[PDB]
Amino acid sequence: SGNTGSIINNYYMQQYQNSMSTQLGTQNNDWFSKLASSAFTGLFGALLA
Amino acid sequence: SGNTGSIINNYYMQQYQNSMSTQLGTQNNDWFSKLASSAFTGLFGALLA
Amino acid sequence: SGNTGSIINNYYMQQYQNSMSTQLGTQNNDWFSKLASSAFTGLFGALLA
Amino acid sequence: GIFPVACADGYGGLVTTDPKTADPVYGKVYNPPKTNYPGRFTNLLDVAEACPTFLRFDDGKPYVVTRADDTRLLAKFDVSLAAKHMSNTYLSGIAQYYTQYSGTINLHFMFTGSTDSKARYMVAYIPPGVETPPDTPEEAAHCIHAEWDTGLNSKFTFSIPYVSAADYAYTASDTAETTNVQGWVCVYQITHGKAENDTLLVSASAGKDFELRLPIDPRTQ
Amino acid sequence: GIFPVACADGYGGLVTTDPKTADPVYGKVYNPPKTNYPGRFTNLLDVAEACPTFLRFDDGKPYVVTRADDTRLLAKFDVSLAAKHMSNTYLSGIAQYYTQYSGTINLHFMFTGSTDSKARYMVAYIPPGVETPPDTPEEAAHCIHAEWDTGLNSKFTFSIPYVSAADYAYTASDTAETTNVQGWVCVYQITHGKAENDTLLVSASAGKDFELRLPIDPRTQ
Amino acid sequence: GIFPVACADGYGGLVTTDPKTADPVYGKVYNPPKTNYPGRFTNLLDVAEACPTFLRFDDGKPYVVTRADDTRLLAKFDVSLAAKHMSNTYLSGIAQYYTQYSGTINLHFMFTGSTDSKARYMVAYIPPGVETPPDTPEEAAHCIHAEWDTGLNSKFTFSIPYVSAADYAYTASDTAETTNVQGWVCVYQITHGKAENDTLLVSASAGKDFELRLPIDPRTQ
Amino acid sequence: TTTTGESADPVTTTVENYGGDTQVQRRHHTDVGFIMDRFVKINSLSPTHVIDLMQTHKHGIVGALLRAATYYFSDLEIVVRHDGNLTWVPNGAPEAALSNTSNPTAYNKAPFTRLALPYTAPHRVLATVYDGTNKYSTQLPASFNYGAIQAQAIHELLVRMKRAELYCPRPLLAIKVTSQDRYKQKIIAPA
Repeated sequence: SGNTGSIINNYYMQQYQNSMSTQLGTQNNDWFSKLASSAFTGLFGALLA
Repeated sequence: SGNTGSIINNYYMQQYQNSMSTQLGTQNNDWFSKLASSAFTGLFGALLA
Repeated sequence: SGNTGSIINNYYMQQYQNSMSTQLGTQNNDWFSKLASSAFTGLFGALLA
Repeated sequence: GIFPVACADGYGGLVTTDPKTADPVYGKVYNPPKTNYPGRFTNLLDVAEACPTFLRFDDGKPYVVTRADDTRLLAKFDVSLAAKHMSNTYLSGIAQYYTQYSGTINLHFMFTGSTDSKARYMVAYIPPGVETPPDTPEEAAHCIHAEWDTGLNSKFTFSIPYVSAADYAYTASDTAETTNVQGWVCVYQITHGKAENDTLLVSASAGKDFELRLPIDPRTQ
Repeated sequence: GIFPVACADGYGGLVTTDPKTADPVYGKVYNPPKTNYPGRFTNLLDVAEACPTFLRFDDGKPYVVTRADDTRLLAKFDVSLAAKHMSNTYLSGIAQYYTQYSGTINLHFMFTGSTDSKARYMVAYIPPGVETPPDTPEEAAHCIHAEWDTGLNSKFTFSIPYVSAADYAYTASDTAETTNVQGWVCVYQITHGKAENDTLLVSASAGKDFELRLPIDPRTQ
Repeated sequence: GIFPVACADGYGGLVTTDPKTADPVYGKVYNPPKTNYPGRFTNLLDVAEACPTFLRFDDGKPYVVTRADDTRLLAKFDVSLAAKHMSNTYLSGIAQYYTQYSGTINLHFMFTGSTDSKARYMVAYIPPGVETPPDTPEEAAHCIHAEWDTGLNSKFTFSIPYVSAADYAYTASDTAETTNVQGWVCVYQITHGKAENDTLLVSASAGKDFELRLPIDPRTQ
Repeated sequence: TTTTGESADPVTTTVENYGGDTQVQRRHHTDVGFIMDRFVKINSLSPTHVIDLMQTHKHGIVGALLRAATYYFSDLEIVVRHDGNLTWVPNGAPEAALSNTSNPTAYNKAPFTRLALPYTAPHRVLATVYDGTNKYSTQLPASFNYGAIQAQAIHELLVRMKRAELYCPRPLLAIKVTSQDRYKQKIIAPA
């Protein structure tokens, strides 16, 4: 969740508190996460340290 | 139930919250449910797909 | 804790109630405690009771 | 000491559709038994499926009459629960209380003619995108359609498919809406033999995947 | 008897960023499926890292031009998300909504010249403590710096290190701030051969340890 | 129904020293690491014990001077954290914020003289019950006392015992209080040889069982 | 690190290239779900108001951020300070319905009314910008809303995006700088 910090469980059922998401088949569909993790980090060429 | 979404159990006993239904012998007495499920779905005759 | 005496657990998560302390590695880093405990208590010299 | 509690601003007001229950005051009443009472229904759509009702045509008749002239378009109407023709059906009766829907709506055609009246009909679903429904079976033929003739069996049922961009659609029609947002249905008469003045009763019912969501109380009170 | 409870003064008011949730009123709505919708992003910095955007120079161009004259300082700017040159980057776009930051900011230089245009550049991070940035590669050489030449590879990336007394820094700049609190970045042109009028595109992106903390809504509304 | 609750009169007001906590509003902040920061102290008395501070005598000096004349009473003072002589010590600095105390207070005497200055001193605790402290070592000798001479070791420490009827005592002094409620401490000079003008620094610190209870905010603000 | 800039392949160098140590970072505050999860004020109001997140201010933390995404999804919470009773109606309802009490109507209780509302549009997701050549029979489709509310008078309206999902990021701009080097402004400091 984001910006919610109640230790105690909710008093109303989930199907009332929120809308129910449906699927036709959350997942690791985070294009941008993948994208950023795929960035070249190394060094192209030969090194002389 | 319908349109009630309290997670927590009721504070008052059932015999006060509601009237007590009695029987002389809910069941699957849903004429209309049965009726609708009994609808012909197929196709009468021979098919040529 | 100091001056807090609630028997019941907090309703909000810790990460909201307080700031999260981080480390780079509470401990017994109590200079003054050590210092005071290291005080000479005895008696320097010979005794005649 | 006692339990500290914060009475939160913004909460506690009564809301006509809330999910709570009142506190009781008159306890221990045992109702007379209503075990097995007949004709119960638990979901509107179960009846909407089982009991088809009639469309309204012309003067205000639940049927269409075979044209003796050279016109073949028997009837045409908007695929909308707010359609004029659908105005007397139980389906629309229910639909007015919901904002959106999706699913199959089924149409039923039942020939009323004499044993010696014969005919061949065609129903087609004209999706949106065209300016005006075709008045010719030839033009409509390019759409999803079905033809059937008169015979031993009087009824012919056809399903109007749900084909739209969004997953749901409005049961109501906005005043800015020029052409019906979900298209039309056209019923044609290919031919007939001695079928002049004979009738074709058409009714409608909910299909297996018909669905209504978002309750609404819109009528003027 | 019933449960005694003390309604505490000071609590219960609404707070725009509170960690609670309202009471619901319209239940049981099932949304249309949005499984696998493309282009999702869950953390601003993931995009801030993957998509570098351009700095603003001179007239208002995203590049620097090779000097034909004897000056070697191509460009210089404050290491500040509030820098003028950084004003059009997505990085600064985000940064304005946070009070503090720390971490690496990466710069990208991409030569636009012709195959026969050749050059050698140098970028240096001038930490704070000096009165004015050096206009000479010779003087700047004593700082953390890197040089690179033109060739098969057009892009060269360099990380501006986070070096400060405090662990975090302000994304904003106070009006009393004379010299930029976090220093400058200077881009020099060591030499070039027939590279007159050719361009060097520079952009910026977040580094692996770039971090923003303390959300803030500061713009005039 | 819902949970019945009685909002009790008398409860809920804010109290400046209450044992509760406010509701949070700005979550998820991770502080910069302060691991192993030096000089931490968790209990005032730990420092009050380890760091002795000076008493105030005469003009306002942290020491006592050897009398060249025939008087042997070097100094005398009330055993009170509100004593004039104790007014500059850290011990009294803390004590003002508490109502009561009990325990040992330690005094430290450190001779400042030259290698050829020699002396013999005596400290005595005169419990309450007498009208006026004795100005003679001979009379004071009958009390709990200690004598020590000058030598290789410059410091001599002595503990003022807690002897009273009640288990605790007030850190403050009432205006009706004529004679100090907890007695006096007298420092004498038995003799000295060529010790004229030489000094004796005296300081005080908390003892192993010194204790302060009942926090209080008494200063004028 | 040199690379073939033209390919547009991401490149993230680190200070290790010249002897540094890349550190630890904690990006909780830049989490989309979290950041969009606070109340924001809606400025234009009227006795009958159709909830549209785009009426949000374009430079506000939520508004700016929302606009930096092409498509979004979320549930919602609202806080309304109104006279009389407040009636809400789901996306797709005839304006006339707002007068009827059997639609979620919250009876006036001071100081205001806080509610939890579900996403109620007919699309799998909504958009902040919609390149319709028409979209009919900077105008966004009518269907892009969270329903409507009505009361005798509506004094304040705060909106809160719950469970936010953002897709296809687009430009997010900072204050333009006229000053030679940096945009300087008075930062809080003790007196």
